[PDB]
Amino acid sequence: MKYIQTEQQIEVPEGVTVSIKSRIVKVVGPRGTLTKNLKHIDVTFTKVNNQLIKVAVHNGGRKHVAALRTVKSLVDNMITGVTKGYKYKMRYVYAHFPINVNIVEKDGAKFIEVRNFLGDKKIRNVPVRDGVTIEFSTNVKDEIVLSGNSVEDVSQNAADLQQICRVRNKDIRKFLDGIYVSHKGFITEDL
Amino acid sequence: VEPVVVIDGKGHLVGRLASVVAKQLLNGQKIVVVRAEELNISGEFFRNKLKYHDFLRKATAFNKTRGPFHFRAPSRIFYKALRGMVSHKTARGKAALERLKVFEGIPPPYDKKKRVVVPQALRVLRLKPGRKYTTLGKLSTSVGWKYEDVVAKLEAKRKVSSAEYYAKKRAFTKKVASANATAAESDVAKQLAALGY
Amino acid sequence: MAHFKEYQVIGRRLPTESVPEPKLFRMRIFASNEVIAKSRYWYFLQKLHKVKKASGEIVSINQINEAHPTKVKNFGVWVRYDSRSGTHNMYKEIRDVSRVAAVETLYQDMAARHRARFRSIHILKVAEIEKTADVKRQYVKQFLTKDLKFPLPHRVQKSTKTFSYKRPSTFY
Amino acid sequence: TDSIVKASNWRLVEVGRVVLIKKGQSAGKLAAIVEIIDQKKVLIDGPKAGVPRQAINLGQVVLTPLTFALPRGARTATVSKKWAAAAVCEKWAASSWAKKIAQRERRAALTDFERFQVMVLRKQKRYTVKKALAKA
Amino acid sequence: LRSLTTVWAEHLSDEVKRRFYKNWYKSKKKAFTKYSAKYAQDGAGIERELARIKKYASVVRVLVHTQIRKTPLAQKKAHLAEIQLNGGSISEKVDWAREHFEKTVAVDSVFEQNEMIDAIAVTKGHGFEGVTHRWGTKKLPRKTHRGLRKVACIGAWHPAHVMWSVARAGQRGYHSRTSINHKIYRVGKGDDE
RNA sequence: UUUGCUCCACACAAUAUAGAUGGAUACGAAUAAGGCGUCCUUGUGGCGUCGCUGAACCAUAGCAGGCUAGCAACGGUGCACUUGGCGGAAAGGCCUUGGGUGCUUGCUGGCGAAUUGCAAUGUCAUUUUGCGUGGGGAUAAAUCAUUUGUAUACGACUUAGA
RNA sequence: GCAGUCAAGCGUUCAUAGCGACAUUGCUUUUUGAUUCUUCGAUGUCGGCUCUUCCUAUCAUACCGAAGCAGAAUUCGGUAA
RNA sequence: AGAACUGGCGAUGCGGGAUGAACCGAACGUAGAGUUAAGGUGCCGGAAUACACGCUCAUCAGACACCACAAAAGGUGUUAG
RNA sequence: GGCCAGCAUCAGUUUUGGUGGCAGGAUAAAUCCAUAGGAAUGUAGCUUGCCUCGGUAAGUAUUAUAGCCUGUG
Ligand SMILES: [Mg+2]
Ligand SMILES: [Mg+2]
Ligand SMILES: [Mg+2]
Ligand SMILES: [Mg+2]
Ligand SMILES: [Mg+2]
Ligand SMILES: [Mg+2]
Ligand SMILES: [Mg+2]
Ligand SMILES: [Mg+2]
Ligand SMILES: [Mg+2]
Ligand SMILES: [Mg+2]
Ligand SMILES: [Mg+2]
Ligand SMILES: [Mg+2]
Ligand SMILES: [Mg+2]
Ligand SMILES: [Mg+2]
Ligand SMILES: [Mg+2]
Ligand SMILES: [Mg+2]
Ligand SMILES: [Mg+2]
Ligand SMILES: [Mg+2]
Ligand SMILES: [Mg+2]
Ligand SMILES: [Mg+2]
Ligand SMILES: [Mg+2]
Ligand SMILES: [Mg+2]
Ligand SMILES: [Mg+2]
Ligand SMILES: [Mg+2]
Ligand SMILES: [Mg+2]
Ligand SMILES: [Mg+2]
Ligand SMILES: [Mg+2]
Ligand SMILES: [Mg+2]
Ligand SMILES: [Mg+2]
Ligand SMILES: [Mg+2]
Ligand SMILES: [Mg+2]
Ligand SMILES: [Mg+2]
Repeated sequence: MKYIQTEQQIEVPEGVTVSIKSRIVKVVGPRGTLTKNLKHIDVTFTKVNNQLIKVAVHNGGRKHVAALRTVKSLVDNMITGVTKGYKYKMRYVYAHFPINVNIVEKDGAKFIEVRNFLGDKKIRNVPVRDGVTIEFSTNVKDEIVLSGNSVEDVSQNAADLQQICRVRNKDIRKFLDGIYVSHKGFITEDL
Repeated sequence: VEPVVVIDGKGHLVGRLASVVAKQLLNGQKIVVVRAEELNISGEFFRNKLKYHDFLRKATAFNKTRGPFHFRAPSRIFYKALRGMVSHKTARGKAALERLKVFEGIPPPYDKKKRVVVPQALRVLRLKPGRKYTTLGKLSTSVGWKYEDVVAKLEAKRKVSSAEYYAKKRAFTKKVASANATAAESDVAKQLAALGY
Repeated sequence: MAHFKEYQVIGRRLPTESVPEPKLFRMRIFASNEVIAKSRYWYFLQKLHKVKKASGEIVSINQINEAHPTKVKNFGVWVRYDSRSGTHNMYKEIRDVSRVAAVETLYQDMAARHRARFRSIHILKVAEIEKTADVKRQYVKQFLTKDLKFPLPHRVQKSTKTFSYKRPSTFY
Repeated sequence: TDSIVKASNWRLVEVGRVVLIKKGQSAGKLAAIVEIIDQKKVLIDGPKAGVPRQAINLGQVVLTPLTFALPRGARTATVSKKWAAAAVCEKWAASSWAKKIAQRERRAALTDFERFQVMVLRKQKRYTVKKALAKA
Repeated sequence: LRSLTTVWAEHLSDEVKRRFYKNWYKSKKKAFTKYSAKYAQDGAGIERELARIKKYASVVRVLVHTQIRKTPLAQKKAHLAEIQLNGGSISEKVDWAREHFEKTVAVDSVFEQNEMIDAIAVTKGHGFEGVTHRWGTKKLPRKTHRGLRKVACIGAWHPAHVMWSVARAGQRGYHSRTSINHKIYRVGKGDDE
């Protein structure tokens, strides 16, 4: 029924200055700098004080208002991702064949290379996205760890690998072989 | 109003550009349209992709040559929207169609000539903000138009020279506004004011 | 049915030697002219008493003008409207400056949301909502907040000639 | 490193927003938004300009960037007392917008003779300015 | 793609010159005689066209011709053709082309051994051919009146037009074909016993 | 085959014309944002300002725009030249230098205009062609027939021939 | 002839994995009927051969989601001509 | 396929429904000016890319009587009750 | 006076403007003025609690340093 004004706060922390002209957003914190293009969403940002920003929708419909929060959230994860950072934890599972995962390169590359999945002679290669680093985690068995500033770039490089490992032609309950996302969290600790 | 009218295609809705372009030629107004690859159709890319494929399957069964002809170039996608609005099998219609040229990009002579805009076809003026739309160049390269990259290459070069041009021009009308300032407060200037100028 | 007027319409029940001076019933009727309003009056009286226009008489017809035509008022409305599958009562709220303006956009609303042509709707009651927070419907409540303001973003200016030499600006 | 977020600063529908009527009996008269009926209609009063108190569709009027303290729902006299007190007119009179309106209103009244004089003058202004444009 | 210039060598063999004529024996053989005069003055415009290529010219091809007198054939008319230069740097391509005017290029600089190559050529012609051999159509039965190398049904009743797909007696052969993946087993030399 | 062809120059002659009648007057990009001016720390920066339509801008006076004088300016513009530079998307057009020369309504003068009779588009554009003249420039091919057979029903194709 | 909806039942247990009564809503025009509009101064019957093209309510092949899918096999379904 | 009352077509053009015996409008001497009907006014194409309030976004949207078809049954799409 | 026009004054038909005088009605309804009461999307003041020296907020508070609403004339 056309809501005349509804808004959302975007909080800003001590090490971060976010700069939005047109709807292009830049966020620069301690961990790096990220940029994301909101031109498609039709909302008004407002600075208030250096730690606070509002996003508003005037005379919106449901679908329009419903995209307000997902703008707030989308910038937040740029803010936390530039302060704390994002770390996605994955842990292999196989019931017979030991899935064997390395990091490989051709022409600057950085691919994730999965061998012997369910005994496959086939070699799966997921590429490493930019701004995301993969470190096989010492002290825990069959763990890969993807870290970076961009949630969407890590969580995607996460699910990219989990999906190279899908199983065909077998009951996929009884055959659980794969690489799955075991934990989602930040980089900086105590949090 | 003017012998030839050059229309920047960029930012216009195809059927509402075609609609006014059609009536202008029928009234004897020459028109050339530039940058037809920056033309817009309402609705998301997929819709007008399917819509083009519906068009694409119509052909004469016994000989696909006599059948409907499918032109992939954004200008020709436009010239088809236009021709349907002109009775093009009359002599009067062929007449009017000949006052038309449609172009991808802004080739010579038209580049240094001024191009104008059609507010009742302007996409940003008509579509409700938040509707989804299509760009002709995307759609055409989808259906086999070969030349999107070459056009975009040439354009971005042409676009850079025209910025040199403009830069000089804004720098010359800086002086013209300066010399216009000394003349202000004089008798000539004060009298012209009263007369509206 | 048109731009509306409101009509006090008074009619009675033709006199008989055995029953002179019958009972005199009034209705307020929204109509575009006084000919519809009288037809409309008789339409409802035959729905309530035993009378028809033949056996009865219209005693008087008077237009009622809005008492405070420049004061913004919150109206609750009460409507009975036939739909395709069955008939239903309703209550809507309308914010406007006159009962006549109110009835106008009611009928417009019933046509747009519920596809109800003029023949289907009955106006049951229209009355001024006196205290606020007797406003019960959220699309009106929106407009009663203190120190209300809104922008009108993406302004579109009607062009007076087929060509423009600038490029529009929706700024405002 | 400050934050630096834009503005996108709009003229606003609100009490005391002065508004230039475009179509109808008034049409070019200023007037003020008194109360606010919905997203489209508003209640306006023009007393110094002559415009009657009325509801009006917003698209029939353009918002000026001019404002003054007015009580919501203020009646006509109140509107008039506050409007003069705020010096609305000379404020609008002084704006480039209204100067442009007044300018083309003059150009429209020009007698053919005056038209011939505007020409002779522009010829002279052109002579000394095109000169000034070669001396630095 | 559009060609914006052709720079030619100064001297031009009678083998190539013969290709520019339908009747050589009668003709004055005036071909390219005003063009050779462009070399006379200091080189001049020959440079500016060559120069224009380098400035512009997304692509460079080289005109070559066969030496057909070096062949057993009877026909003296040589074969001229364009061959795209794929070696680097548009400015280096025309440089290479300029350097080779009137000079000779040999096969061993194009094809090595065991190379997969394609052959473009015009198929041997058979002229007018019945529907049977031309399309590989089933011979009709022996009892059939009015002849058996044919197609029984030229089409259904509707569409009531015989159709572009149906096989029909026509020309056979003399077609352009691009045939690929032909390995080079030997690259010979003429001066070699 | 009766002195032909071509480019430039003007001339007479024709034949046209989908429709001259002051000027098609060049950024780009965004539109829930921008243009411009200014400043600096050269930025997604500070500050100022503008829009709300080209209703503008430029041009516009002079026999359809005649013949003439002068002053103030040193500016404007037309023309043919000459210096240097740019443009290949269909560049075939844009800029710059320097002399010459015409006009200038920037301002002030002398003369002319009638009878085209109270209106009658009152003829001022640009198409192609042809015919002489003389200012540059150039002196071929194709087809038939004959011939090959890498071709072919006939045409066509492919060869060869001072 | 093909396809739904309700879901009593079937399926060791379990309405809907796969099925489905009593009902009921439809689609299709390679069934057969009903009709008698066109053709009786004539539109050459059945089938096969030959050849083309189209439909999809997909038999196979591509990639998928279900399963009363351990594997193997199969079944149901989707995008698909 | 067969009756009833009226009105039509047949025997009839004209405007409209693109098209069409029967629908809508209106019935015809030859013409001029005006006004209309049914139906229309983005362009085809004469005539508002008129004004106003809502609704609708469809990976086979929808678009005006007769009329050139769609149903049960469903939707945490959205709207108003 | 052969043909054709132009203008002027008129006649018939018609189209499109400007403008003057009146009649109705709740003898329009409003605004406006007077007056009586009133409330809140509560104006001034006052209180209170944080708060960069006054601004906020939540309380009182019905004209005060804004105003509105309703009746009657
Ligand atoms: Mg499976
Ligand atoms: Mg299996
Ligand atoms: Mg060249
Ligand atoms: Mg044979
Ligand atoms: Mg064979
Ligand atoms: Mg036989
Ligand atoms: Mg056969
Ligand atoms: Mg800068
Ligand atoms: Mg700035
Ligand atoms: Mg010069
Ligand atoms: Mg002059
Ligand atoms: Mg079960
Ligand atoms: Mg059981
Ligand atoms: Mg059971
Ligand atoms: Mg028969
Ligand atoms: Mg017959
Ligand atoms: Mg026969
Ligand atoms: Mg037959
Ligand atoms: Mg089970
Ligand atoms: Mg009838
Ligand atoms: Mg009969
Ligand atoms: Mg009849
Ligand atoms: Mg009739
Ligand atoms: Mg129809
Ligand atoms: Mg009809
Ligand atoms: Mg009827
Ligand atoms: Mg058409
Ligand atoms: Mg029209
Ligand atoms: Mg309908
Ligand atoms: Mg109906
Ligand atoms: Mg629903
Ligand atoms: Mg008269």
